Amino acid sequence: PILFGAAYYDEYIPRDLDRIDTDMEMMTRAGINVIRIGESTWSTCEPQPGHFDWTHIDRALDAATNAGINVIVGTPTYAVPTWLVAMYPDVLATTPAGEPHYGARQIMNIVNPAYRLYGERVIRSLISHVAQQPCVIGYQVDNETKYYDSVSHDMQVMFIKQLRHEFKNDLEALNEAYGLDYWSNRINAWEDFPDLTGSINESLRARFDRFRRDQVAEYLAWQASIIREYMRDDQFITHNFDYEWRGHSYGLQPAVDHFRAARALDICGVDIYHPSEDALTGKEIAFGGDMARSAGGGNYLVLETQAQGQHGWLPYPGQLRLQAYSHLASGADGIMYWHWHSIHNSFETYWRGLLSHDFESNPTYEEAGRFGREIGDPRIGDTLSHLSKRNAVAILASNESLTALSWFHIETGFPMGGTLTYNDVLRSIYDALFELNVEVDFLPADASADQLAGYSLVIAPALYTTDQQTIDRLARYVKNGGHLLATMRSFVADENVKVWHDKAPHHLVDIFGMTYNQFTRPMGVSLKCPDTLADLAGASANDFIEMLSPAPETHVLAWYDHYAWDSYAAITRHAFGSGDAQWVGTQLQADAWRTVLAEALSNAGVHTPGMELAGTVCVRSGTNTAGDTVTYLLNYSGSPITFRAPASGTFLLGHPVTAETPVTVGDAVTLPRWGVDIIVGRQPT
Amino acid sequence: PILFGAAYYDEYIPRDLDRIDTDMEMMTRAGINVIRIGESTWSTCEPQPGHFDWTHIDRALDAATNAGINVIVGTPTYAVPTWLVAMYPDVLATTPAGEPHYGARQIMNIVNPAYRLYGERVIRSLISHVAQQPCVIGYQVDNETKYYDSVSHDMQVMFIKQLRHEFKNDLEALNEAYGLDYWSNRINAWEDFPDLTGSINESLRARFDRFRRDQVAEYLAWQASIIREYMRDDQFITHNFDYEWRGHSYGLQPAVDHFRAARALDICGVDIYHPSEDALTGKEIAFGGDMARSAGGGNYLVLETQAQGQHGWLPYPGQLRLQAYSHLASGADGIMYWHWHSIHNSFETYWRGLLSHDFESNPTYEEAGRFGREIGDPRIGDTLSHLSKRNAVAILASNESLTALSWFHIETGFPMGGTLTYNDVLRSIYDALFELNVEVDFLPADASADQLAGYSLVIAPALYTTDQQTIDRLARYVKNGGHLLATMRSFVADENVKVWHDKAPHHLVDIFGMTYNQFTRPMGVSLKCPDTLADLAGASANDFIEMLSPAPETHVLAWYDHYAWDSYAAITRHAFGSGDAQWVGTQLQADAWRTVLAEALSNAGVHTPGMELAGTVCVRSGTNTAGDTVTYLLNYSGSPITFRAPASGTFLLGHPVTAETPVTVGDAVTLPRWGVDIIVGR
Repeated sequence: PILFGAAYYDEYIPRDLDRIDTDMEMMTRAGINVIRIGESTWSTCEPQPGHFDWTHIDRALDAATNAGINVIVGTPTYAVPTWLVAMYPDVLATTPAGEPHYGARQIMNIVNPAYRLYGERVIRSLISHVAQQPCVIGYQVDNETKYYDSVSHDMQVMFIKQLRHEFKNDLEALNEAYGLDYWSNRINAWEDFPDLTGSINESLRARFDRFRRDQVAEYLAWQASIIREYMRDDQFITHNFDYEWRGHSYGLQPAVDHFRAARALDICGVDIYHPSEDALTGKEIAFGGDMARSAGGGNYLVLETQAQGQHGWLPYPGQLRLQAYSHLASGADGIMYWHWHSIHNSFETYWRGLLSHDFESNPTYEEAGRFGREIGDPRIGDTLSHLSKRNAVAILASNESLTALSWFHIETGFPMGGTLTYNDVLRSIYDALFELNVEVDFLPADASADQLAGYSLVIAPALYTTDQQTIDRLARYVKNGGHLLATMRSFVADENVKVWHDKAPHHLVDIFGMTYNQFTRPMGVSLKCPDTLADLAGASANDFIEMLSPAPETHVLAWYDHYAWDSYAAITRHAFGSGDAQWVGTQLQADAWRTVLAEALSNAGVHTPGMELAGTVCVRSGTNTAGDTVTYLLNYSGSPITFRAPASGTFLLGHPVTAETPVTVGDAVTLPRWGVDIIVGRQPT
Repeated sequence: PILFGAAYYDEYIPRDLDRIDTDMEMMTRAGINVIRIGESTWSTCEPQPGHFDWTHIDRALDAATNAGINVIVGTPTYAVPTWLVAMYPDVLATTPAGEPHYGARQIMNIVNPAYRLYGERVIRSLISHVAQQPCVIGYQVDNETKYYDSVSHDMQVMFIKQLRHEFKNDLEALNEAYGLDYWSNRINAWEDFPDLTGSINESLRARFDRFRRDQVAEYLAWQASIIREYMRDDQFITHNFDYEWRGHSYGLQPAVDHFRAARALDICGVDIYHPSEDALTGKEIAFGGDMARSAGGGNYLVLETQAQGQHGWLPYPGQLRLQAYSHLASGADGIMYWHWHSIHNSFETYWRGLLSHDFESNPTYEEAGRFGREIGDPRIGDTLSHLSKRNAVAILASNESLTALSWFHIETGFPMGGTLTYNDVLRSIYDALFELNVEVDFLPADASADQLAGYSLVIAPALYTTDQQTIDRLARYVKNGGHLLATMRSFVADENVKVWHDKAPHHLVDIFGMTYNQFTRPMGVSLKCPDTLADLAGASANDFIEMLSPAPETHVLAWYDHYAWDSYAAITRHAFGSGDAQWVGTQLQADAWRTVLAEALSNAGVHTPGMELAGTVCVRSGTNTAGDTVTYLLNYSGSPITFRAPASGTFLLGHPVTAETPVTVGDAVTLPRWGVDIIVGR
C-alpha cells in the first residue's frame, strides 16, 4: 500500500515520559504505517568507542512491532560523536573558511579514514543488529549527504592522483585544457601542484567540484554495498536527496548529482520543503517530485516533508491534505513527515513535526490522520499508488553548468554581482510550464539518443557546459523531428569549462540558424515581435542579451527594440531536418515566459488536458496500475473556484459532491479554497 | 550636592600646552564639581613593567584640589599595555573570530592570570597612591566591563568544572537537561567535552554565556574588594554600566547582568547616549535611568553622557539643558560628560566633549555652564537631588531571555532571519508607556514575592526562559490581586532553555485561562476587537502570532481576523484569585500598543494627572527629600506647546514666567521648543 509515516526520535523524547506506546497508537489511528529511526543519534547508540547501546533502537522496533508499524532504519554517519573528534580532529573537514569547530552535523571530511573506519563499524553493528527484525522494511544510507566544502589535504591529494590518471600524466595537456598560462598558473611538475582553495581558475575549481560530487556518490554506494551484505531479499535501500536550499527546496542540488548518485539505491527518496499559507503554489512539490521521479526512472519516496514546519509554514486548514495529495500527484509512493514531534532543545527546536512541544493532539496532526485514513482505504490507495507518468516535455538538468555559472555569473561573468542564477533560469521555465498545466520530466544533459527521442519538446536552460557528444546528440534529436529550445548561456563551453573557440553556438550554428559573439546587460531594451509572438510585443529583455545574428533562412520571433541593437534577434527558430531549434537570447518575465512557451508547445504539437484551465486550477495526471487515467485537481488558492471538468469518469474523493459521483468532461466543478478532488477514468464502484 | 562633571584626560592633552589650571577654571565657572581620571591610560602610569609614573595622576589631583573640584579615580584595567602583551599574548582573548591582535581596548581574556596579576598590581599601586588625597571622593572599577566574547581555553575549562559542580558529575543528567542526543552531540565522558565555539545547542551555549556574565560580576566584586582594603570610610565605589549598543544606548546589556553585578558597588553608575537634534525623544535617557535606578535600588550616577558628542549628536540650542534635566527627572544624583575635550588622535577623535579640538569656548560648553550654575544654586540643587520615585508598574527584565532569543529568533526559531529582538519587544512596551506618561521600574524576572506585590501591573515582555519558581511567584502574584500582562514567547522554556513539554503556557494555563500549541509568521492578519478594545479594531498582528485557545470564562479582548485563524484569540484576560492575567499573542505597532496598555492600566487602577497629557508633554516626577512633589514638564519637540498644568505648586525654574511663580493644576502652561520647567508642590 502507499507508505505514510514519520521520522521518530525515541532518543529525543524527554526521559521523564513513558509514551512510546501512546505515540504508536496515535500513529496507527492516523493511518501511519512506517517510521524512520536511527540516523541522527550515533552518540546515543555508540556512547563510547566500541560500546554499543541499542536501547533506543530496540524500543522503537519493539513498539512498532507491537503496533503493526514498519520501520526504515537510517545509518547514523551524518553526525559524529564528541569521542570520535577528541581522538581524531581531522574527522572534521578543513573548508575555505578555515579550521572547523565541533557541533554541527555534516561538517565532516567524508574521505577521512577515522570517519570511514568508525563509520563502517557503526553501520555494520547497527544493520547486523536490526536486519532480521520483521518490522524493518528498508534502510536510509546516511542523510542528505554532501561533501561539505571539504578542502582537506587528503581530498586534494586524491584529486591530484585522479588528474594524473585522467590526463595520463601529461601536464602540457592539463595546462592547455584549463588555460593555466593565465596569470602565471601553470602546473609544470606534479610536485608543484598548489592548494586548490585559492584557485582563481574555474576550469580547475569545477573539476574539483565534480570530483567531490563523485565522492558523495561513491560514499553512498559504499554504504549500500555494506547493507547489501546483511539485508533480507524483501528489504530495500534508499536515500533522502535534497535540493538547493533557499529557505526551502528551490533547485538542482549543487553538491550532488542525483542522477548518478541514485544508481546505488533500490528506490529514490527525497526531502521536500516549501512555502505554505498564502504562498502555497505547489511548484516545489511538483519540481521536487519530478526530479526524484526522473532520477530514479519511476516512483520515489518522499522520506521527509513538512508537518507544522518552520515558523511561517504552519498550514491553513486543508493545506496539509492538499500538500499530501500533491506528492501523490507527482508519483510518490510514500509520504513521511519530518518528524513525529517537536524537539525541546537545540537547533531544530522550531522545525516542528506533527505534534507540538506538549505532545497533545492538534489540528495539523488531526488533518494528517484524516488523510492517512483516506489513502489507507484501498478504494483510494489502490487507485493512487504507483502512478505512471508519460510526459512529452523534458528539461535538461546539468550539475556542471550549475557549477560553472556559480562562478561565471550570467550577468557579470565573475563570482560576484548579479542576481540571476542557474537554478533561477531553470525554475523560471519549470514554473512557467507548471502555470500552463504542462508536466515535464528532467533528463541529465548527457541523456542518450533513445531517451531524448521520447520527447516532443526538449528544453535546455542555461546549459552552459557540455561535451561535444552531447551537442551532437541534440543536433541529431532535432534532425530526426525533435523540437529543441535553448536559452542564453547555453553550449558556451566544453566539459572543462573552456569556452569553445569557434562560432557560437558551437557546432549548432546550422541547427539554430544563427550565431552570436556579442552580449550585454540590457538597459531599457524591449522586444518587437512581428507575428507568431505578437502577444509578446513590448515585453522587456532582462538581465542579459545575446546579439543573435540570424541566418537569412531563419525565422525571427523577436527583435531587440533599441537603436543600438535592433539589427539583432532576441528569439529565433529554425527548421533542421524534420524538427526545429529555438533560441531565447534573454531572460523573460514570468508572463512572457508563459507566452513563449505556450507558442513553443503549440509549434511542437503538445497538448494535455488541463491546458485550458491554466491559471484557474492545477491539473496533474497519470495512469494507475489498473490502467485508468487519474486526474488531480488541485486548488492552490484561498478562494473557492469554478471550472469545467478536464476529464470524464468518477470523482474519487468528493469535495464540499460525494465520493464515487460520476462526471463528464465539460461539467461545472466547484472546489473550495485549498480544495482537491481527483477524476478517475472509470465508472463508480 | 548633585554631582556635575566630566571625565578629564591630562594624559591626552597635547604636550606643548600647559592648560590644566585653565581647564579647571573653565570647569568651576560652569558649576562642575567633579572629574573622573585614570582608567584609559595604563601604559602612561606604568610605562614599563613595575615602573610606575604618577605624573599625570598627580597633576590632575593637584589641579582639582587647587580648584576645589572632587575626583573619581578609575582603575586602568580595561586596556592593556604593549609591554604586557609582548610577554603574555594570552592576555588577549581568543574569540569565535579567532586569534586576537593588539590595539583595541576590551579585547582581553578577563580570567587570564597575567591580566589579573598585573591588573591587581596596578590597581593596588594606583589606589594606594591616591586613597588618602582629600579630593578623591570615590572610585570607578574598570570601565563598562564585559567578557568580550572570550572562548579562551582557560575560560572553557573553568566552565566545564562549574558544570561538573552543577550536575554533581552526572553527565546523564547534563545530556538530558540540554537534549544533547540531538545531532549526536552527547558528552558521555568528561574528557570528550568539546570546544564550545562551534556548538549548535543553545541550552549549552546559553549556560556558557551565563557563566561568562557571572565572571564579569565576579571581576567587579574582586576589584571592589581590593579597593576596600585602602579606601576611606567617606569614599564610594561605583561602576559605569552600559546598554546594548545600537549606534547608541538601546536596551538591556547583553553581556552583563546589571542587577547581579551591581551588588558589589556602593552606588550604581551608568553611561547613556542617545539620538539628539530632531530625534531627541528622551526615551533612552529615561530607559537607562529607570534601569540604573532599578538595578541599584535608588539613586544612581550618570557617569557618562554626551556633550557635543559623535557626528550628528551636536544638540540644538536648549537640548543639552533639556537632556540634563531629563537625567535628574529619572533619579540621577550626578551627571558627568564624556568628556571634557576632543581628542586629537586615534579612534575617538570625533567623540567630542564639552570643548572642541581648539579648546576654546563654544555654545555647547556655555549651555552646560548655564545648567551647572542653575543646579549649583541650592534653591534648585536642594530641590532636585535624591529624587524618590514610587511607581505602580513594573517591567520584568531577563538576561537569560535576551540570550535565548539572540539564538532562537522570535520570528524564525534560528539564529538567522527576522528583525524583532528581545530588546525590541522590551522597548516597544517601554516606549508605549513613556508615550502614555506612565513611569515604570524594572525588576529582575526572579524578583521576590514581596517585590512583585508592590506593583499594580507587572509586564513580562518576551520572558522566554525562567525557572519553575519564577512561574509559581507570578501565579501567586496574580492570585493575590495583581495584574500580570505577558507577551508572546513568554514562559516557553525552563532555565536550561529546554522547551517545557506540557501545555503552554507552562503551569499557567489556569492563570491565563488559555493554552496554545501553534503559531506562525502572520500574512495579512488583523484583529477583531468586540468590546473593551474597540479602538484596536482593524489593527495589524505583526511578526509572530500564537493561536490562543481561551477557556470559556476567559475574556477575549481581540480575535484574529483571518479565515484560517479566526477560531483563535490574540489577546486574552482571565480572572484568577483576586487579580487577573492578560496575554498579547502577537506584536503590535506603536499606536496599538498604546491602546492596549492604556486599557490594561485602567483595568489595573493606574491613573495620574500626567497621563492626561500623553502625546503633548513629557511629565515625570517624584518626591524630594523635604517631602515635596517634583513634577518635570519636558518638551521633546521642536515647537512651542500649550497645555494644562498637571499639578499645583510653584514653577522652580521659570521659562519663556519667572522662577517661583505659583500655579494650580489646570492652569494654562506654555513651553518653548525643547523647553523645560518643574512644578514643586509647595
